[PDB]
Amino acid sequence: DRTHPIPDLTGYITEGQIQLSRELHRKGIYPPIDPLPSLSRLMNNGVGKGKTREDHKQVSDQLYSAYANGVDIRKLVAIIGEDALTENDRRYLQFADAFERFFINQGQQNRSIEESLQIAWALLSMLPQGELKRISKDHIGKYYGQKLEEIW
Amino acid sequence: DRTHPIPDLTGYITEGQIQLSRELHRKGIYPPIDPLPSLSRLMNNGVGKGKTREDHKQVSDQLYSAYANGVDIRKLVAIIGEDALTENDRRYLQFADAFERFFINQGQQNRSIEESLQIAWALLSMLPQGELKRISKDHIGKYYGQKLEEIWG
Amino acid sequence: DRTHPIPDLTGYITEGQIQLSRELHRKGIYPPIDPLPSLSRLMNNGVGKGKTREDHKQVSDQLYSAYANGVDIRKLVAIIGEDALTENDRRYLQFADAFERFFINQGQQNRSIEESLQIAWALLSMLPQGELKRISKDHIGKYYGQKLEEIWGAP
Amino acid sequence: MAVIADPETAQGFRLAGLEGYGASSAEEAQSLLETLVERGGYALVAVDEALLPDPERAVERLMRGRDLPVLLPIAGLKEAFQGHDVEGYMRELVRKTIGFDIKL
Amino acid sequence: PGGDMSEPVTQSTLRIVGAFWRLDASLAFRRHFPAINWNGSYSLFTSALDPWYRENVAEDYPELRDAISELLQREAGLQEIVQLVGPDALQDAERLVIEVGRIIREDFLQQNAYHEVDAYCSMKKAYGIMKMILAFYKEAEAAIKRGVSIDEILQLPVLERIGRARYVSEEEFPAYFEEAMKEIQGAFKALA
Amino acid sequence: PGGDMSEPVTQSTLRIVGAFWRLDASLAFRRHFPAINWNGSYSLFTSALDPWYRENVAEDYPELRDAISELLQREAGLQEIVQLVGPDALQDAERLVIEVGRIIREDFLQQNAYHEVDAYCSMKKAYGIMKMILAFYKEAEAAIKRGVSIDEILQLPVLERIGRARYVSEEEFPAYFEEAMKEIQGAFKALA
Amino acid sequence: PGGDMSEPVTQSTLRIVGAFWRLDASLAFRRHFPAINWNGSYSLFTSALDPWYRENVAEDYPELRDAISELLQREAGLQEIVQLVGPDALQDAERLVIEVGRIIREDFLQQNAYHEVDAYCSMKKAYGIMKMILAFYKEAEAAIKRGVSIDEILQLPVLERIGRARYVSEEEFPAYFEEAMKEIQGAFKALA
Amino acid sequence: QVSPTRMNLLQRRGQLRLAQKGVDLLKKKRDALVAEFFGLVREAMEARKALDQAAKEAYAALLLAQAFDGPEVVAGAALGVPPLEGVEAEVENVWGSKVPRLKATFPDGALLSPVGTPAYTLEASRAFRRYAEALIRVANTETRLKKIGEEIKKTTRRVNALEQVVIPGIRAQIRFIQQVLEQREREDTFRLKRIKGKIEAREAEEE
Repeated sequence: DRTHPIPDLTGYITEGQIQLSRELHRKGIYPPIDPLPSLSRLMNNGVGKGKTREDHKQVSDQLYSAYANGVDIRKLVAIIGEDALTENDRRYLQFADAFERFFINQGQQNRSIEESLQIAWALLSMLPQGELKRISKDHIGKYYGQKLEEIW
Repeated sequence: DRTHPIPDLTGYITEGQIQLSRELHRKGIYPPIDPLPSLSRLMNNGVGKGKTREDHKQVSDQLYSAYANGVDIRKLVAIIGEDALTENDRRYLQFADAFERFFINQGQQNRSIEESLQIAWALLSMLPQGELKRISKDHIGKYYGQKLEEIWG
Repeated sequence: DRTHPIPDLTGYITEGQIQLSRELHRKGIYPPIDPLPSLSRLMNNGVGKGKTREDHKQVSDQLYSAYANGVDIRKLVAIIGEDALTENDRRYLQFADAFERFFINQGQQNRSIEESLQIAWALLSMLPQGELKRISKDHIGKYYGQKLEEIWGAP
Repeated sequence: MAVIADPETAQGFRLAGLEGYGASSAEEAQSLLETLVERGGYALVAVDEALLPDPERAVERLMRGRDLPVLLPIAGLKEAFQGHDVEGYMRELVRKTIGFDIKL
Repeated sequence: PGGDMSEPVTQSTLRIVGAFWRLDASLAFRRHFPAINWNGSYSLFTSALDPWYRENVAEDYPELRDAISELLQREAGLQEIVQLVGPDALQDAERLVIEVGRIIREDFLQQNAYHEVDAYCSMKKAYGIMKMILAFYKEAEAAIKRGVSIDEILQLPVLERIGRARYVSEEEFPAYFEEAMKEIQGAFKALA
Repeated sequence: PGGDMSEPVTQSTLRIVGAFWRLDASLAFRRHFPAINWNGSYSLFTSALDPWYRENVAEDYPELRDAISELLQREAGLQEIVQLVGPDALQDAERLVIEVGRIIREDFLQQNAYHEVDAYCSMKKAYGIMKMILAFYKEAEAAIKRGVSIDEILQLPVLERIGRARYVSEEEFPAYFEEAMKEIQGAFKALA
Repeated sequence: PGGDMSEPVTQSTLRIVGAFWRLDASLAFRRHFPAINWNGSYSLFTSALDPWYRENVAEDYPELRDAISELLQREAGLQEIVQLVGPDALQDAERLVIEVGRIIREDFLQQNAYHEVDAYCSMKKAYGIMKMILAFYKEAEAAIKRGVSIDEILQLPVLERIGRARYVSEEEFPAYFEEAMKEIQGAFKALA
Repeated sequence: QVSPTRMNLLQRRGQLRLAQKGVDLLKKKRDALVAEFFGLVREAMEARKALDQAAKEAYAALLLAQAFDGPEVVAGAALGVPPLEGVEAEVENVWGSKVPRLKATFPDGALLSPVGTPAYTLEASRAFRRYAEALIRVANTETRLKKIGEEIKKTTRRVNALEQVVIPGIRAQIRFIQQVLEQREREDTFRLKRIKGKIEAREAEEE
């Protein structure tokens, strides 16, 4: 829990948090980092045009919104019947699965920032161009489409 | 909470409390007084026949019984859903919010004891006889039978 | 509560406990001992052949399992119904009903270990053979089959 | 009772003293099922299988209470040579009904 | 002090006393007086007052008391299931136990200390009330095993007699008790 | 320290202040900033700032605010039985209250402070977004009873025009607002 | 004293030890001796003891160690369907998973300490039984991929050899392991 | 909110025990419902198989009927028969839930011209009578089956929801109350050490 004196007096001082989740580790996923309860309170300075690649903030925000929707409707359909759902619902479920199976579970390798961003675009090409509401159309025109079974 | 030493020792010296609820204040009700934890101790010295009116203590007891049934049946509604209720259970559940929206909820208005007693009787008319087992028979014979559309308009 | 320091340290020193239940006392039973949270940690050393009888531990284990799955069937029949159970479930229900008013509800009758095991086999005779899984077949062949209204240990 | 099965099959149904219809056209038969729920023909409706795979659609749209038209996924005489997987229909019953895909 | 009976005064008198009478606030929020918590109260004298009861109240008094106590125990046992699942999805015997527990808590245990009659109660009167409630329970239980509906026993008119039985005077209480008992057997006989 | 508003410093400062702006931790893990708990925070200056509102933002500004607040309260009470049963057993208006409540808590009650133009919001722009939301709800609930599915009323192209209304400038906003009111009033006339 | 693992002592011990071997009283009630729960035990020395295994036992020893841990993972992973239904209505391969997990439990993990030669089991004997169980599993899986029914796999005389695989002296285990591993390939090429 | 006391802590422990008993109670209820579902599903497939048999036989009878006899006259015989009204449905109050079981009237003595000048409408009449009997039997089998299945999934989602929601909520409340009671105890044993130092200072000032 975060309500212990050591994590709350640490979170009161520092510039963000990254939380290892036990539920990711139970599936053998390494390194287990769920991006929902974690953030860098900075990073709106250290990303963008000329520091990293120019799409970075939009890609990160779209990945977080899409995986948050995926895990939320996973928890939804995990109690109701698995039917009575639309199609992009199932696309968000498969996005969450392929996200936590390829993007998170890297298994002790030195991925570059360009390599991890093309893994991110390979996962974002599992969704329609309309559903990427937070990425502007120039980055959709340059990127949006690869084979995630090719780059791995 | 009532557990803290200041209101606890206060309620041990004093005789009665009028306890406000935050649960009714967020609903938009003034004065936000939930009647269950609030109690006037020596109410029985100032009520009754020849002091205000002869029905008053039994009307108070039946209001408390019916509103406590509404309050603890809201939890049962919350854990089995709305549609699985018997009749008289929806009648208690309607007594509860009619109570909270008409008897407690007033404005800055000054209501004497007769308007308050006829609104209490108009809310008690939402329940049939045989549930009103704390009011005697002459009182329920000469005061029952008024709706909410006659206490105002 | 068993998290208070006095019973916590006492159970942290002693060898088991026997625990009175308020539920059996209000139901009206003396001595009000439920055997489900009770435990004798040093029981199995002091029973057997030459100590009491060869079937003592297995009778104890079978009565514990049979009462422990009779109580929850009694709790289950409140929402299912008597006719909508199987045969064995009604047999365990009648076992629990007879157990906690002939075995626990002793009164102030003095029972030796032979009358107590006689009542225990009269209670196990309600359940059919083959459901008595935790007893050897020699002891079942010797002792299964006995009426409760013949022994008069608890008539 | 009532069916919407086939324009040829309903004649024997009327011969049995029983109302029956026929459209053999899926969206039109869904419209007929809508107006037949609305003119409720004694609370029992049989709908052809390769006309509507699921009969539940009109009732789950309109009448979410009391399940008055008892809906039966009835077959037709075109597939009365083979029966088209009675036990496969039971497997999809089990999977649709408890969620779990089991066999024996 | 905190409302909690886990104090150096309360759990010292709780050791050195017999006949402990615990008042809860939940039975006093709804005006159900006296607010005796039945589950947290006891008395160590029920086995020493037995021959006095058999001589000066009636002969079958403590068996009637023990049956009242085991009905309250069966109610408090079914309270877990009925607060989890609901008042429905019980069977009819268990629902009869819960409604007889309600009629005990509302017509025998409850007593307002300001009405003219029913501030004092001789134990002949309490014995009569318990005898009426047990006669109702045993005959309704026998009538519901062979098969009658629940909630037509809850609509019977003798419940008014058992409910107002704690308000009648002790002078005309046998002339009320005989009529109410015969009305119990007559209403259950005409019931089928 | 631990969330836990029962602190000495928090309950000591809570008796004296006139506005209490509670932040959540369950609501800042969805990156829903600002994380003010709209059910639990309170103000005491609302009754005193009403003539300033009536002379400087609108005339029906307090009533529009109270309608927004009671929609939020209704959605907050309704969301627990949604978490019970799911989005199926909601009747028809029980679902439209949820959709208008989500448009509120993703358009009105959400503000970036890193965007260039969605960091400041004068009273006119918040009042315009409030009129758009309450016009949509008022003219869609009256249109849901003329035989319109709930799964048709959501996929209009005007719901995006509501949703991105918090990204326009203070000068572009009145010309955006009257055209969005024309679109809301005209996208329900063709509705069937 | 409570039986729960959240006292300060057990937490500090789990912080500063390198292995934890959760004995549970349910397994000894089920007569599974030793009563080590494997779902709650852990050992951090697996990644560091790698070259000793690779040299002194076999070069593939951690791979089939992870394979047996994978089978014991998947049996308790799909334990809920077995508890809800029963093992005779699982599909084909899931019943093969529960039966090979059963033979892991009732042969490999379970061990009689009061036996003559089952009291001790070295690394070569454990590797032999380990490879024997895993070879039977991933050859019966291919026998199901042929389309052979589950019933003829279970009643089969070579499983008695895997049953008495552990009641064999280590003098005579390199005269037993080869013949049993030939019998597995023979009795799974003799089938259809 | 929750008042931090010792009595509230024992109340939360008690209803934690009640929830841990209710999990077992609901799982035993589900283990009964599963057995009755598996009992009903074999009877459902048997009823559907008899439906298939009666379908093939009645279809063969109808095709040979209006093949040898005219379709016009068997249509007129169909249009002469009344609709046989009075088929209905009554209570099956299983698990406190009424499901409608259905049956018809079907008068057998008053057949319109049992010496029928069509010699195949009587056989087709008996065939479709057995067909409608097979339909109503499959109907009141499968509505019971669907009710039992939705009761199983309702109990299962209630078990999983009660566990995954109000087991760790009660555990979090218990842990919070235990921590704040330990806090108050630690404050008391600070005050006792301070007062023992102040008792000792009296002697050193007595000197």
